[PDB]
Amino acid sequence: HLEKSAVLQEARVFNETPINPRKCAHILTKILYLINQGEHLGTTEATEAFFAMTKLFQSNDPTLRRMCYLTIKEMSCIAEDVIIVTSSLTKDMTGKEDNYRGPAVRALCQITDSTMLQAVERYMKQAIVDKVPSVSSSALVSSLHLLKCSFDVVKRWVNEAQEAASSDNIMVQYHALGLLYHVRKNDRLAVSKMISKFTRHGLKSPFAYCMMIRVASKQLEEEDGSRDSPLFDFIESCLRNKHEMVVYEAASAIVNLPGCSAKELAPAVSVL
Amino acid sequence: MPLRLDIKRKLTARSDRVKSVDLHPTEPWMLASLYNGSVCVWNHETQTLVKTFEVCDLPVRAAKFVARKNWVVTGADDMQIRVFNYNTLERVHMFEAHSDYIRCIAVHPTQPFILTSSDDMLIKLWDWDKKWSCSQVFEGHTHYVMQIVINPKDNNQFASASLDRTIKVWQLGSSSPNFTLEGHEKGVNCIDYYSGGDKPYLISGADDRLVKIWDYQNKTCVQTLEGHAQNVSCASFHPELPIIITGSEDGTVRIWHSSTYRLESTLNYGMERVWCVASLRGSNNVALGYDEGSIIVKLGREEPAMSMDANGKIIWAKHSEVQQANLKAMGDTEIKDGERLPLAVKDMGSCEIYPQTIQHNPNGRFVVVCGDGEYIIYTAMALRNKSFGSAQEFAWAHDSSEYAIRESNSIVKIFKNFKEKKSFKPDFGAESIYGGFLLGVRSVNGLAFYDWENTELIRRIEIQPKHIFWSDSGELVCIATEESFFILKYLSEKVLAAQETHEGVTEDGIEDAFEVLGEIQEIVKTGLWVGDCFIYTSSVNRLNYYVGGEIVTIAHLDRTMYLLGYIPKDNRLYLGDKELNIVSYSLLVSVLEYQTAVMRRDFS
Amino acid sequence: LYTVKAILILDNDGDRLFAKYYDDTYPSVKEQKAFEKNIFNKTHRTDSEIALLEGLTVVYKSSIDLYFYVIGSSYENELMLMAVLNCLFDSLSQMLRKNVEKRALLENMEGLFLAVDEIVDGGVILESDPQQVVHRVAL
Amino acid sequence: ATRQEIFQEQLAAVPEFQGLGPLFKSSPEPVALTESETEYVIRCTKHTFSDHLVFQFDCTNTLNDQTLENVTVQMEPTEAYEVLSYVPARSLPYNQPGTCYTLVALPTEDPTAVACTFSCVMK
Amino acid sequence: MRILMVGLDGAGKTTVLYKLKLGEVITTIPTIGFNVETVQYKNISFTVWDVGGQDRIRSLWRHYYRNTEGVIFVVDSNDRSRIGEAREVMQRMLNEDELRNAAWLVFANKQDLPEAMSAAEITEKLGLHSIRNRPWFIQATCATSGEGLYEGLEWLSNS
Repeated sequence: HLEKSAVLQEARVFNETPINPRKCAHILTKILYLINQGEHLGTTEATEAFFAMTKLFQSNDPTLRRMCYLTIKEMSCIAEDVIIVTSSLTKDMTGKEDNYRGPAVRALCQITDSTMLQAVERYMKQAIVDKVPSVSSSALVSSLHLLKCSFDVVKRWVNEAQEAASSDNIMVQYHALGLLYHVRKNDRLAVSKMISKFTRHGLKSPFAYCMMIRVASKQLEEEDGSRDSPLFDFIESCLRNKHEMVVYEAASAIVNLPGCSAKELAPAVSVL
Repeated sequence: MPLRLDIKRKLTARSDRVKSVDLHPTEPWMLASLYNGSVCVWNHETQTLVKTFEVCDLPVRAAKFVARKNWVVTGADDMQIRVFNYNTLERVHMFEAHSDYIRCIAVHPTQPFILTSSDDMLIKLWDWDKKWSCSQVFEGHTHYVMQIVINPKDNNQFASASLDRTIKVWQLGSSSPNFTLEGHEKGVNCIDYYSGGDKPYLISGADDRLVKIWDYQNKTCVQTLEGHAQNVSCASFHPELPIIITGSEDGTVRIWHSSTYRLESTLNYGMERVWCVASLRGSNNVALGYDEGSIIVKLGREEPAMSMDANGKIIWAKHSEVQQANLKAMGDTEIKDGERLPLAVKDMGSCEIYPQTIQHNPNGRFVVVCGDGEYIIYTAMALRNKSFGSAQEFAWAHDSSEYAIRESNSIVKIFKNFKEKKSFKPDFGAESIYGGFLLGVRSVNGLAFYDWENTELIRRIEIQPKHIFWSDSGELVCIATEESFFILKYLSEKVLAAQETHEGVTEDGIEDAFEVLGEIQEIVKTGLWVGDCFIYTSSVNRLNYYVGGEIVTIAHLDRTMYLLGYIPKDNRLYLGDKELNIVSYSLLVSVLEYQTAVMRRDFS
Repeated sequence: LYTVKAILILDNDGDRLFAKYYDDTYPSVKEQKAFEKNIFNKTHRTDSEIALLEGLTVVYKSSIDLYFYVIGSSYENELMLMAVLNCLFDSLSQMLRKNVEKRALLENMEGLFLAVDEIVDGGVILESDPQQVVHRVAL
Repeated sequence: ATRQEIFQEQLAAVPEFQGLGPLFKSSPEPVALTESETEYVIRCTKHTFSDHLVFQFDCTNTLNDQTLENVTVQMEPTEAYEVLSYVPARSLPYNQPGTCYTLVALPTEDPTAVACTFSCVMK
Repeated sequence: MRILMVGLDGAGKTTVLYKLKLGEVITTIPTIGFNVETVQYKNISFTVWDVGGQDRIRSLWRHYYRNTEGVIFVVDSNDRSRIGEAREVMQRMLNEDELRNAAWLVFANKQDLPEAMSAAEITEKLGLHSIRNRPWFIQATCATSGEGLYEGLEWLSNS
């Protein structure tokens, strides 16, 4: 339908004095298209782009902002520079809505240098603390890549986790744990306490139940001793739910040739 | 999380609406201004009046101590400034600065200044070295100047609060603020600063019951807080702990954690409204004026949690409220007794639970640490959680292999390796529990002795103490009991027989167990077993060891402190503050021993 | 937990015009496409409750003229995954208030892209509540 | 000249000896000399010969924190053995057997002379 | 007009900038993550690039080109140190050659009590009279006063 080479020259035209928000938006779309189907990439081309993209920033226009994020987001493992961005970044951060902020972290995370990190940590603290989960959620994912990169220092942060540990959004409830597990999973022990930690606890954005299941079993699995008092507690609960899947989840695992307790399983089953 | 914490009703007075309070640090004196019109200065410590002054008899709004200056500053709403040299209370000077109701003074400490805000919609600066010049006048008002606070951090820059709801922060080169921001939706009663230099917050007060946090460097309202029960007369930064003090127009205390931001607690001294507050900069004691009176409370621990391996690493955790993330210290070098030393750097940890106990395993090794009321024990080198649970009270089985617990009921269960030890299971009235070699249950203003395998009331002695330290091998044991102190022998054989015979006294315990050797009437800052030697601190700050019928002071210490640790090999004592400079004084254990043995007739 | 190995947006005509390979393990753009040929084609114009390819889970919503796909590992929960599968499916649908076609895509190319980023970002599903979303965005 | 003899020989590649003999029987139980997954983890096996006993020490200097260096093994005895030497595993990195030894010659015709408990300190 | 305001992070250029621009300032660190800003003055439409110069980028500060036409070069007046020599000359010359197509108006900042060493020596050193060259002004300021600001702009808004 359409072709890259011409476009590659032409994109900079938005960068040419040209005012017509639409035009450029479209052109950007195409680039992304070229890209989406599959595209070579490289530096020179990038660098030239680096000056090109950069001037264009008296835009207020929110949507305009969106577009940017995406593009930048494109550059990550093959990323080029950050300092410019800092100011920019800062701008999202101070930036009123919430929104702006999430995209930026998101590009950042495969790509970056230890160093700055410290600074940006503070920002993290803030994200960590904010009530509109979303951004906070946005924050989290980045970290993972940062874990890719590393994430250990991220570890240091466990504390924040705790302050966070109080949660009330379901999905969100879910997200926290995922991290956590990773964290403690390098560690049996705590977890044992964790269990306890949840033990007082039920779960908000369920999903949480489920990872935990795999988990809850996963210690037990090796013979994290007592199925009996703990496991079972879990099970009645598990059993009970209309989170039929959860019930299942337990059910599926317990595949026991003699029937560990053959009986009950059959009800669950009937139900199945 | 719990109030297993220091709250002390430090000092009380019931009085009037004590509007203002101002602190004398340099000697912990406090100045208070009343709605009576009389102002008084007290030494709280013994509830004693340092001086009182009738400055005016009109309510006296503002007060300062000028410590550097050695004089005390006062103003009443005769619109005059009266000066005393506090070095009597001899009154130096008077003059009329601000001609309207003078609300607040903020002072530059570094630089010789007194800043004032007054209701005249004026802020004037006056220079004391110039002998109360009105050096400069700061204006940019819209109403009475209700409050001035100096950002003392940058003394130099300061912030102003008015109830027309706005805040001007100023630069000297702005006898006007640099800017005004439109804070309140009420009025900005108050402006306050964030203790740390590192980051920057203000809290400002309103009775609207909404709190906004601001970061100056960005220049944002960081966030805005809600939850409240009644018009917050005041809310304050805890400078010691990260907590938020909230205060009300009814004198309600609510605390939100300045980290949890969860209501940690509400307290009622319904002494009505928060008129003033002033805080210890040492961040621990604070006073507020209320109507029915005022109350001052004392809120601190005296230590971090650390325990030292005799290689020479006192591993502590935290610093004061810093993460636990910081333990280590094997050092590497040597220097003179008086002179000071260097540390290593490699944190481990970054716990969450906030402790107040550290205790080593008996081989240093396993520490059990309690905090938030539960016990994390660490595998230390491991940095592993050795284990956890919730406490109430504790004894390691001294041996280094079991432990006991007092459940937040009060009835004993003990665990050795997570096995309850029921061979021993009195559960009598207690007070506290003591482990060691020989079991103490402190009960019924008595201290009662128990076996280690079955309980036995071995003995009961007269009263209760506070603390026990046992000699090392247990043998002669040292119990700290206020002023007074005792040293004892425990004699085994009797028991063995007696036990065999069975028929005994145990109300008293059995009078055929222990003997009372001698007692020193003693006050202990910190204290030590060197073996069975009691090497001790006194809180009178002499470090003495009771030796030979003698108590000798090896040395006397600044003021008294904490016993770093004497790594015997080195024969030295490492002395420890709480501010992480270690001093060492060598002894030589042998000398003591030499003495010990010879008296024993081990002359050779 | 990084569920989307990849996600593909597909013709009836057995082609893919969007795919974001959440993670690649056999390289190339190319290599993905060959796979399409088998798989899509084969499946084409007809879906499953469940479908598998070799211990991997095969997920996706269709339209008469259009194909939606998510890939994950069949080693895990149908329901949620479905729930998700839908979540997307609906959201967009709802969002669109229309059945995507070939038309839909040309009709506005941008929206796809935009869409694509918000829920899943390379692999995991960040975003959701489609109505919410739908409302949440519009800009 | 037991299974344990093979061990007498296995031991033999070292030459710092101060007597050996041929192994008679070996350990009825190898002892973990450092308990369960310690900062360093030791399991030890003890070997008897007609002349000497060698304790050869099996192990995974555990923590990746550490590598232990300048390693030798102290043993201090109650019921006889003549104590010839304590062995240093020159270096021990993480998750890894290396060998350290401690050696004794076994007195046989004395009343109380080969059953012993020896006290250990790792340096 | 892409007018580049140059100087370091830490200068307090930024302080000035928003002092002017917004009326109000910001920290004595010029930017780390840039400024592009637009100002209308005299209703004429201007782009300010403000650089918290910082080295790596400084090296790359050339980094862009197109549509260049005016310089605020902020230099701190009282800067007794980083101002001249190799650095100063180099920067100036390089810039000059590269964009001989734009007037260079140097801004001397925080003059307070001037803590320079001679207004005369420096201007010469910079070869301010190497002039036979593009519209120039040598201009004094201490930020707080803004000791010459409006002319810079004004005189500038000359055609």
